Amino acid sequence: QLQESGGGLVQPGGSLRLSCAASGFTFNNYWMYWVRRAPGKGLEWVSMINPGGIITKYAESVKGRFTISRDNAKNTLYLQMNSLTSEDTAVYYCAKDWATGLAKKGQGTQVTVSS
Amino acid sequence: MISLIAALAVDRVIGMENAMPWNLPADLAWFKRNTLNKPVIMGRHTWESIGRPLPGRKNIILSSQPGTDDRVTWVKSVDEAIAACGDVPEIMVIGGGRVYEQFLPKAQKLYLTHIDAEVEGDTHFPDYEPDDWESVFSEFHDADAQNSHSYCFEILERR
Repeated sequence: QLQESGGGLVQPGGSLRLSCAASGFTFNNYWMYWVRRAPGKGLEWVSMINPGGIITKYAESVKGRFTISRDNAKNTLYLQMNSLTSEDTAVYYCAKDWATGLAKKGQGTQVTVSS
Repeated sequence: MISLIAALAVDRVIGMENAMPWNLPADLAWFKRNTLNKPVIMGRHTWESIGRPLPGRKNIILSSQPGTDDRVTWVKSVDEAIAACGDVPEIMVIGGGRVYEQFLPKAQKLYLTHIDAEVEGDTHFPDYEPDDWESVFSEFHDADAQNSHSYCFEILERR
């Protein structure tokens, strides 16, 4: 079980933090990912973090602007998004086992960046 | 001898490490161990993705539109790239798709990392007809806390 929240309408230059509550697996044992689907487009990974939360990697389009983090005690994943631009408009999803046949993601949360 | 080194995802997709949703320090270590003290030849997209010379190696960039950067050697042709390496035992070709294509017919050895990740990439690694190559080394690793996906190293030598 993965359920994203925190999406909304934000003015360009604004900040937003998304959340994903995880259950039904051993959260602290898994790499976790944020991916997004922009209007008309395929899914595009954005961020990933290792089990202990000390290794992260970001897509070039969000480096310097987004921070992924996790709370293993709460089984929650976070995406801090700053300096949002129209091109960040998308449904964001948290995913386990991304890029494998075991890949699973939530129903997603809509982020609209609009002036 | 000329060798190619590449990371191939499911279906032999290749692309730029910074565009891939994997984190594989074990593969970075394998790449460093096999390329250190050797010249490395790459195309312009690979150079632009790395953004700086790979340290501990002679960097040679093969492109039709040469560069501003005095830390590396810019060449216009396969033969120029080879000459630029000078008197060395082993030349490492580290990609681009188009670059792997140009050097594979000249290559005697392939160092591959096979990654258990289905990803979008630039292209695929060129056909390496099974019967022209023999696998001389092979090692499988699971994903762990440091490496996001499982991977297998392999070295093949030309028959």
